Amino acid sequence: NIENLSIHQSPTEALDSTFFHHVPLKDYGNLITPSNNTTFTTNYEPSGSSWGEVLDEQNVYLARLKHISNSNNTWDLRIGKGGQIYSFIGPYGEGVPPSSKSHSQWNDEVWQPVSVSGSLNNGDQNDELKEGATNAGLKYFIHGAGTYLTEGLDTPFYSPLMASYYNPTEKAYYVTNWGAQAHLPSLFKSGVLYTTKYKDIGEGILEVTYVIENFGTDTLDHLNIPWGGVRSSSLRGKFVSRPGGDIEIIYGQTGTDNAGDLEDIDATGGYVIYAQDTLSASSPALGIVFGDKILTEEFSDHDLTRIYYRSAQVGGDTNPRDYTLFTTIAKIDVKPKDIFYYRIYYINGTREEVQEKANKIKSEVAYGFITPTIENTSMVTIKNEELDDALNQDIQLFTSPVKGMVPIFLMRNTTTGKEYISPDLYYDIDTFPFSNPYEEDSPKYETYQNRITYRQYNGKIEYIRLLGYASNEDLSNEETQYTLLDNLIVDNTKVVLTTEYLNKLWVPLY
Amino acid sequence: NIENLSIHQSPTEALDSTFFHHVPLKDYGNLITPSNNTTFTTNYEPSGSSWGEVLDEQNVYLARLKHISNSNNTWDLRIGKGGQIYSFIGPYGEGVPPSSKSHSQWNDEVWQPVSVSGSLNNGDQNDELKEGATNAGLKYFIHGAGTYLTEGLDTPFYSPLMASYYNPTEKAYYVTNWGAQAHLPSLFKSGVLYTTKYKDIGEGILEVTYVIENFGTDTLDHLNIPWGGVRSSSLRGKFVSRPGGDIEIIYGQTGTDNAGDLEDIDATGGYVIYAQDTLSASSPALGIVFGDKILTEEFSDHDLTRIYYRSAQVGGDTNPRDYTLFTTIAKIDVKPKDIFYYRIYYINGTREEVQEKANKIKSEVAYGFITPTIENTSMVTIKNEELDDALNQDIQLFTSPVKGMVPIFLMRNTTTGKEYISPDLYYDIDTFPFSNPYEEDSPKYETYQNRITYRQYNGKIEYIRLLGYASNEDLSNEETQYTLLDNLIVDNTKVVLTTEYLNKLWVPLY
Repeated sequence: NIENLSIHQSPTEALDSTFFHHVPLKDYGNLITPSNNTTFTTNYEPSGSSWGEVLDEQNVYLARLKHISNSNNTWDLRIGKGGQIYSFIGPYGEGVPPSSKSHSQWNDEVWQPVSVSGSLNNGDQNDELKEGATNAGLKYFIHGAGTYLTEGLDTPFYSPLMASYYNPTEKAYYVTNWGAQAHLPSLFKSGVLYTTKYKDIGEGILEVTYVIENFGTDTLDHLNIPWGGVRSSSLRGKFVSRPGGDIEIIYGQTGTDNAGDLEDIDATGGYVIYAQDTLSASSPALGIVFGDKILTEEFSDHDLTRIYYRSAQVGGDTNPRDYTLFTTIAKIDVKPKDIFYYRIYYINGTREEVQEKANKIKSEVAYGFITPTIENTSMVTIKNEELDDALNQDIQLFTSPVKGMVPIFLMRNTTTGKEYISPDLYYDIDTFPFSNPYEEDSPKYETYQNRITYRQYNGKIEYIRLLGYASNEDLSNEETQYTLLDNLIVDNTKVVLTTEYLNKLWVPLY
Repeated sequence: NIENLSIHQSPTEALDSTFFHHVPLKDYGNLITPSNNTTFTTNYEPSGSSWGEVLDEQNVYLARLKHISNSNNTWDLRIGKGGQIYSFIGPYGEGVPPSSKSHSQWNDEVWQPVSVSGSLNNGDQNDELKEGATNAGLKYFIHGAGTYLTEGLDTPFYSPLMASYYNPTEKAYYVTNWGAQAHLPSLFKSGVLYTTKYKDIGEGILEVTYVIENFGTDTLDHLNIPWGGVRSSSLRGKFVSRPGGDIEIIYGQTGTDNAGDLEDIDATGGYVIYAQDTLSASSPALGIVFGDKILTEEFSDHDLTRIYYRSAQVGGDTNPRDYTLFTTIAKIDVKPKDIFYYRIYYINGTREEVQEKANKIKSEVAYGFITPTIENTSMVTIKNEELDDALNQDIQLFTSPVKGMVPIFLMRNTTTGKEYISPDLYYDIDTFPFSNPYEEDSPKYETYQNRITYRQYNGKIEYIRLLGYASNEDLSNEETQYTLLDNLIVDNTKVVLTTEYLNKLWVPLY
């Protein structure tokens, strides 16, 4: 019952079943009629949609999940290498924007979790800076999808897929990706794993559970869960729900002195609908359901202050960006070792169909914190032989993020061919002095003295997979002895514990 | 206001009135304290007690606190250079053992806090080591009082006094000392400040708060709070309290297959009593009150597993050691940046007076963790002129250990006379490679490879005082901007930031 995990089981094989035991599972009883026809594949099956001119779908495609139904409620979902929704075809056609900017390649206007550390983010524009300087790297946005471009980077660093699993009985695809600081070269590490569950629950409804796992040392306090939006030319009409289940046209459009619509979710009916136009209840539509409850009492230990939505067509009707942004935002603390989740729904149908399904399902949204127990967590064995006998035994790792345990990753130096395992995602990663963009007289000047940037995106190191978690404490009991992983290492070039991880990690003793 | 702190204000002056704001001030619901019955002095006033034959009380004396009362409740407390109680005279005469062993000079059988890192401590004797090897330095015990001797060291390194303060309205003497690894030459740094408050609360009761401030990188998980005990020839009768308030003679004596009495504190009534004999309720006595509550649920985040006492006469009635050990032991984690305290009481009177007073006061014992806030913390100015203009401005430091802030120490090279300030207590300290005492095939061999010992006791450097704390983060607001201390240094021989402290310490910018 401790299965072997081969280190070269690629996450793309979608076999990592035990790595998702901690994702909440929703039982609908007889509320929803399940799907009788769902396909899933990782074979390359491109959308045929129109994209920004430099883009090639082979660079982003990961998987395709399709709900095969009637003409109104069929939907066709394509997941990218960052675990993001980069293409989503419904009765209105392609609903994901084209990614018209050459430097933003399916990493911004795509459906994805995003998280911000407000204490560290700096959104200063370039006219706050000294002459000739730029604001590169100052912002702290960890994108689920991946990075913007930078010099020498021709396509994005998509958030590396670290594990994945397709459950054919459940009709659910699970992905875990290491989220990427989007603004390159970043001043900051990412200590966020994004786990997302995509499930065909029937009736044209897609159930998506966004999990944000903070294994780093920063506090995230601004969550886009999700960030995304729609292709404006496919879905030009914008509607918000109201308490009681009616819908109202909304008009928010970004421009001078206008950031669009913004309201707390308890001012809504739990959802928005984008439709081909605003003229007909039969117009093809996409609904996004985020619920209508802000449970400030229950989450007061995490300072949940509000949950709100934004909606805005970006610019005018001919903007080549062809993007209407939408986001659900949670203002809540996700501290180191916290794991937050939020379950939302995407619905495909006519506007009338979507409104009825959204009124029915919005009560089923939930969010909260996940704390897996050891007793409910599987283990896997990593074979010493596959690590070139770098240990004096095989080792066992947990496959759920029990509070405080430390993820262990398989990485490869692409120039030397050396493969190794480490908790340290930044071991041997290129860093460089940061060019302080501020004048000496700026209040912000001292913040950016003696800083470095991290170049983990530059291809020298490839991130292969998550192998499991090592306990941060001695779990010795009457059944099993534990010892420090340090005591087992024969070849510290293959099992790499850098200074901050010395004498901290425990595994069963053979 | 931000007062000046002269770098020539010796801690021995007992004037450091703002360095103790973080010590819990106990407010009593029923106890009434007198205000005309306490003396304090740092004038050399020796005890006249009999000590080990090589000892000179001038080498240990720091200060004297005396409670003026009747013949039963008068007590006379002498604090040593390490902040320890080295002499404690009551109705039974001298209560502290003589320190009969030449290598243990008021550093063991004295009342003191002691802390152990179980992760690092190794108590192996020479029998476990290779032929010619020694176990010197393998143990990890940070004594409040000071070090044992070693070849080349004629009197101890007493834990350097960093700050002290007598408040004549409160009748309380506060010391802060830098605890010493007692087993020399040590493999380990000390990252512990011990702050102890000695407060006369009247009628023979002395209130003592032991504060353990972990500013290092180890985890302490075995705390003697206190370690100490009594002079057996003065206090030969040993009693433990029981739930309900009665007392019982105990018999624990060290010897073959016997380490004395050991019980969880909730098996007691909250105290022990040592008395001149066991024959009469009028016998002169010393009570030590440690409480009877083990709050495992409340402290579950700190892994409080047990609190227990030990008591043992060391050897037979004619042992020249003339020592009955006593200690309260807390098994709890004090992690890096934690500050733990435990308040206990010493009571001087007849046995029956001590029992009555202890039954009443045992409910006032408490322990916990301290997290000082900026709002409750004072600041001081260190004058650039006093540092030979080594900076380009005067600097301000905090006088409480707000979590994460870095203490700054004044130190002196005894060869050159040069004084300097640094957070690095081991700057310029002589180190020597550690001879691995284990055979190559021992499971402990790798642990002791590539190790050094620290000779901070060798007289090269003298530790003068704690000047305050620098913030570990930028505290800039609308009024005062903060800068890196690095930016202010003109003479890096007088203000010393070594590699691990570069670009980390923030102070107000002038």
